[PDB]
Amino acid sequence: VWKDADTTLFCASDAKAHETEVHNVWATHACVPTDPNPQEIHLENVTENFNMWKNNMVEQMQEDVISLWDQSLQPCVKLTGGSVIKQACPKISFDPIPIHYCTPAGYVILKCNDKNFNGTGPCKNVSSVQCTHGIKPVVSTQLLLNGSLAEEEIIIRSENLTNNAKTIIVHLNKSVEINCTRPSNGDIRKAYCEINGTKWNKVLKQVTEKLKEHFNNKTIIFQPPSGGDLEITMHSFNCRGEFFYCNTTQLFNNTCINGTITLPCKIKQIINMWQGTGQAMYAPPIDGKINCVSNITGILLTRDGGANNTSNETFRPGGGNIKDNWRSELYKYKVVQIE
Ligand SMILES: Cc1nc([C@@H](NC(=O)C(=O)Nc2ccc(Cl)cc2)[C@@H]2CCCCN2)sc1CO
Ligand SMILES: *[C@@H]1O[C@H](CO)[C@@H](O)[C@H](O)[C@H]1NC(C)=O
Ligand SMILES: *[C@@H]1O[C@H](CO)[C@@H](O)[C@H](O)[C@H]1NC(C)=O
Ligand SMILES: *[C@@H]1O[C@H](CO)[C@@H](O)[C@H](O)[C@H]1NC(C)=O
Ligand SMILES: *[C@@H]1O[C@H](CO)[C@@H](O)[C@H](O)[C@H]1NC(C)=O
Ligand SMILES: *[C@@H]1O[C@H](CO)[C@@H](O)[C@H](O)[C@H]1NC(C)=O
Ligand SMILES: *[C@@H]1O[C@H](CO)[C@@H](O)[C@H](O)[C@H]1NC(C)=O
Ligand SMILES: *[C@@H]1O[C@H](CO)[C@@H](O)[C@H](O)[C@H]1NC(C)=O
Ligand SMILES: *[C@@H]1O[C@H](CO)[C@@H](O)[C@H](O)[C@H]1NC(C)=O
Ligand SMILES: *[C@@H]1O[C@H](CO)[C@@H](O)[C@H](O)[C@H]1NC(C)=O
Ligand SMILES: *[C@@H]1O[C@H](CO)[C@@H](O)[C@H](O)[C@H]1NC(C)=O
Repeated sequence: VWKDADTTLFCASDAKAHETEVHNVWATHACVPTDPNPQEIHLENVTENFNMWKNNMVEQMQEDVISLWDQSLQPCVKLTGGSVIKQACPKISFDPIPIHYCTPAGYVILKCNDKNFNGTGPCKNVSSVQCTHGIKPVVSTQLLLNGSLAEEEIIIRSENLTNNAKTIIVHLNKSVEINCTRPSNGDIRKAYCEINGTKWNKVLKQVTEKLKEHFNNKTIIFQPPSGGDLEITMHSFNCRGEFFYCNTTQLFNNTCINGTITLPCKIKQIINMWQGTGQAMYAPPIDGKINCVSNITGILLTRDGGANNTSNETFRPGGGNIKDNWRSELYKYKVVQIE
């Protein structure tokens, strides 16, 4: 017999003790080795209610990635709350590794295995595990990168779709590669992302069809963000330690619903921190071909309000709350206490 509970979790990873890469270093000192033969009990005839939007596992992972970044990614200048902090800002090795989240004795993680589970409500196919699947702490906006893919069909997630101030998490069932490079050899910050056109448009079209199911068959319209900070208006992400801000106008513009889509990007040194502290300045880009190929496995959308009297619903790429990134991977899990 069990009950929903919150407890302090621990982590497991396959980090290398000899890696200088910051994720390996953190996990080496903060996590344990993974279980090579994980046990999983499938619970017959059990219905459990889940709520991805109010899950303490999310808060706890956020606390980790903040801790990791504080120890690993110190900027030259911190601009937090009036005070200014000047530190050394050496170039580090950066590549996220899978992190597992686990329950101590007396507790178990319940895992929803329903095919098209949207993250909230009753789950019919529930199993018990000690650890989650390995989750990379990939920080980004607009597009979710290198995440897990939806099993059956594309899934739309929201705490309350009727509320437009609530972020929408689109979960893809097929990866679309995004090829981002800062070439080696006029502008050392100029960079670009390359996406297969037909692949992306086909997927976006599938996303639109899925959105119609949730919005009474109204016509779905994509638009670029209207305002806000660059971290929101642009697909921001970190590649090899470098902060990339990419223009995604070509992605979200219902013209093609063929060829390679080349998004203009720039590596920024001065960043509004996702931690919510303030602003931070980092060192200029390293030399050489800075390249990161990632799977787009999800989209963060924000819906335009004031459309109730029209047939259109307008969706713009969003983000900013990195907890949403962890929700997209932690939705099928909740912690219960065993009695
Ligand atoms: C204080 C605070 N500010 C936050 C802001 N979010 C960010 O600054 C942010 O994500 N920055 C960011 C920085 C680097 C990368 Cl690679 C990706 C994102 C929000 C986003 C949404 C609208 C307003 N700006 S998140 C947050 C947490 O409390
Ligand atoms: C998910 O399914 C639940 C019922 O299981 C339903 O109440 C809720 O509206 C759905 N959420 C979304 C975003 O489709
Ligand atoms: C639970 O998932 C299994 C495997 O996909 C499926 O066979 C079964 O029908 C699901 N249970 C129900 C009744 O939704
Ligand atoms: C990228 O996507 C492909 C195709 O789905 C997948 O096989 C591969 O594991 C993904 N790589 C990741 C998750 O980094
Ligand atoms: C992805 O999901 C969509 C519906 O959202 C479905 O039509 C399509 O078959 C899925 N793609 C694959 C290849 O599973
Ligand atoms: C969803 O949001 C709408 C619009 O803000 C609101 O009227 C409604 O109460 C919300 N639903 C729930 C379950 O709170
Ligand atoms: C990424 O794009 C560059 C050209 O801009 C190319 O040299 C490289 O091969 C690409 N990577 C892949 C795997 O397509
Ligand atoms: C349009 O969407 C509704 C649900 O909103 C669906 O029931 C209906 O079948 C769709 N229109 C078609 C395919 O005739
Ligand atoms: C993105 O590029 C387009 C031109 O392709 C430009 O009109 C738009 O202002 C850019 N967006 C941002 C946020 O700079
Ligand atoms: C994208 O992938 C398709 C196959 O799905 C291929 O035919 C096409 O050449 C690719 N397009 C680009 C931009 O390379
Ligand atoms: C996504 O996964 C690939 C494959 O490991 C990796 O090379 C790349 O750095 C990842 N992208 C991001 C944003 O970290």
